[PDB]
Amino acid sequence: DIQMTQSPSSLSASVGDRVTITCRASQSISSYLNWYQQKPGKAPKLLIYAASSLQSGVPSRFSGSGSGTDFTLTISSLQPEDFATYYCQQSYSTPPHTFGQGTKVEIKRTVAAPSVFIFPPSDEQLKSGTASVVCLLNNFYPREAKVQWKVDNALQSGNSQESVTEQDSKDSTYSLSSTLTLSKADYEKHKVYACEVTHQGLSSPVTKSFNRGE
Amino acid sequence: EVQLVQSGAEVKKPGESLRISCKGSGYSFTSYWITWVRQMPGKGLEWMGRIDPSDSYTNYSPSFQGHVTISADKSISTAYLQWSSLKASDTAMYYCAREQWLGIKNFDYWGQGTLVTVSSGSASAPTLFPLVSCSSVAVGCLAQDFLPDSITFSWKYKNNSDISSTRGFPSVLRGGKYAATSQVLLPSKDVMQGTDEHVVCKVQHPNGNKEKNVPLP
Ligand SMILES: *[C@@H]1O[C@H](CO[C@@H]2O[C@@H](C)[C@@H](O)[C@@H](O)[C@@H]2O)[C@@H](O[C@@H]2O[C@H](CO)[C@@H](O)[C@H](O)[C@H]2NC(C)=O)[C@H](O)[C@H]1NC(C)=O
Repeated sequence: DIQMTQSPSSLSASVGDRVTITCRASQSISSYLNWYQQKPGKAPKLLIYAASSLQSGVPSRFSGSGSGTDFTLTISSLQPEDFATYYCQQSYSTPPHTFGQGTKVEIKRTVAAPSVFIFPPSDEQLKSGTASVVCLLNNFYPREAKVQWKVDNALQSGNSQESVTEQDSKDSTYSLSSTLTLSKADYEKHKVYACEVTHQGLSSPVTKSFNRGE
Repeated sequence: EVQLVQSGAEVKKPGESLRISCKGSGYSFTSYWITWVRQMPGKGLEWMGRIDPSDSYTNYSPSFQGHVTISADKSISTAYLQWSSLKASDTAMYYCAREQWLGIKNFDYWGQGTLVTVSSGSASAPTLFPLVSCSSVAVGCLAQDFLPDSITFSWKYKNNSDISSTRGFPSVLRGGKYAATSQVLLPSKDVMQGTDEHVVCKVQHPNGNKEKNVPLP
């Protein structure tokens, strides 16, 4: 019944920069506000309680202010390990306790080209009847990359999947894994397999390939 | 050393019943409330309910009242979250958290989470395959055909020591099953000047842990 609103929705800032997040209440909630941090794939973590009190064990660069309807979280000097999603929460109108929608924070760094590796299907996997080809990109920035499969120079489509890692907590880079799946039949019909990568840090598309024999 | 530890991942079919657990340690379980929070896949946090383990007085959210039930067992210092007929909408992550009631309330300690997956599928353990390249060499491991998506990787040398150059990629869904990969980087020198010709990939999963040797070219 109390609506909590956060701003901005997402943001990207450099190490050492100041990050400012605002949380607004639909009606006075005195100092009944808390701030949480949720790094991806892990449980939230209390940072500030009672609007401006630093939970023990939280870096001193975190701080909060406000009362009534306006509150503000501040990271005085952003650090590489602070990439996360930040939530505010209200503890005045019980029930129900209400959260904000969240604010995603990313670390900005310098462009970095990816290292590329390709892997053929294992003979063990092939006797079972399916062939999976894999293509890995390591330590690149920004996140935007485009992987591209070719079998005998014929472009593939709708037969591959991929996933991307979180930002590394020291160097702020990303990595990516992509998998081309074919039937054992189709795999031994063609010979040359390749993944072609496109990224800002590459002045020209990079290709990695192997031949079915060797 | 405050600590809340929850039950493992689950796979249930629409209409079944389920009970999750959340056990506390390192503090008097009966001096703090226990709250449950839900996070739909890819969305934010939603407050579900409370229980005071001292007297078991519960307070639910209007959204969830009726469809879910909260209980506790202070003798074993544990709290529970229960469904009677599970629905597809209930597929999400569920967190328990210790709550303070003295003055301004706050959730000061959280559990690791329980993944609840509601589908027509049936659980299965992963199947492992090695990944070998056809001044540092890369070697990997591929897991396939497992459900739920609750998997962990680890590597070991031939001398059962630990390899710390691990790399973790999210899973992907395909025909009701998940697949994932992992890679490691090894110094080019150390391998040539060496008598080890393999390394060991390990995965942990609710329905079965499994190992697989990986050749070194
Ligand atoms: C256990 O083995 C590791 C790794 O050595 C592996 O086995 C070799 C034969 C070869 O296959 C290497 O490529 C592998 O890395 C040992 O760790 C390394 O040991 C070498 C010894 O020459 C040393 O120069 C490196 O710096 C070590 N690297 C690391 C990351 O530790 C490890 O010492 C062995 N453990 C025991 C208990 O003997």
